[PDB]
Amino acid sequence: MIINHNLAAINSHRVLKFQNEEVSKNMEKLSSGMRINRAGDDASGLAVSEKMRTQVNGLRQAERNTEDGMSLIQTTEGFLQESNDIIQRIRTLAIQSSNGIYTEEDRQMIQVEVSQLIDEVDRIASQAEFNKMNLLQGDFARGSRATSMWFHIGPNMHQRERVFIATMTARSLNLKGQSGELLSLSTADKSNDAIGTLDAALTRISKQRANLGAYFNRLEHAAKGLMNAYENTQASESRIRDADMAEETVAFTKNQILVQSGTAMLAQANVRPQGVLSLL
Repeated sequence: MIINHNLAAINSHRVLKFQNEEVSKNMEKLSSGMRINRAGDDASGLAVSEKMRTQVNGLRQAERNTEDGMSLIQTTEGFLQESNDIIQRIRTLAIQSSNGIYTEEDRQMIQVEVSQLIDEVDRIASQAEFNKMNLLQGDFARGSRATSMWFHIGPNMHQRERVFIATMTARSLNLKGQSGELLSLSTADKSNDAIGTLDAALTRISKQRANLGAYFNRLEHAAKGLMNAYENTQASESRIRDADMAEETVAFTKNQILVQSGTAMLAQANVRPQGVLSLL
């Protein structure tokens, strides 16, 4: 028997060392909870998982963007409500002032209230704000040269939609003249004409409210779609990258038992060449 080199020991040690490496890989997977932990486990799986992680984060942020856009739309519509109420009041005043039982003084007392209400309309237009951005002055109107409003409702580069808000500044509603003169109710003839102007102003306000409602409804549908997409994408990504802990435990137990058996065999092989010493 050759005692200068123990070949059974060499074989047992090689097998044991590579079994220990398999044990280490299993432990890494079980500790992290992820099937792919270093480059080499699954290269394309890792690439697709990182792309899906990008998509998941983007979908979540885009849903948050959609909610913020809905908040802006709701604020704008709420501000338009007061203008509508004021214009309805002014129309009732115009109906009343057209009657012939009033004198010029009574019509001027009506014009006092009309002037105050027109001023309040203008104040709403110049002061309505969302995150320090003016809304009703025409900054985001269709032909506006000032700025544009876009809501980025997707997780990718060009997935955005434009929102238009028209001018509601008591000049677009024809309640103020070119030179700044107010709509007047001081005569019965002028009160009669003011009824049609107020009707037109109400029509414009209603159209603006309809546009903002359409935007809000679209944004609601988009938010639901984004939530569903995020759930499905996360399911796909986890199906790719997450470790099944039960299967991993099965593998880990098998490899540990193999390690123990190999250690016992290496211990047995180390003591084997001692039997030659009986011949000496």
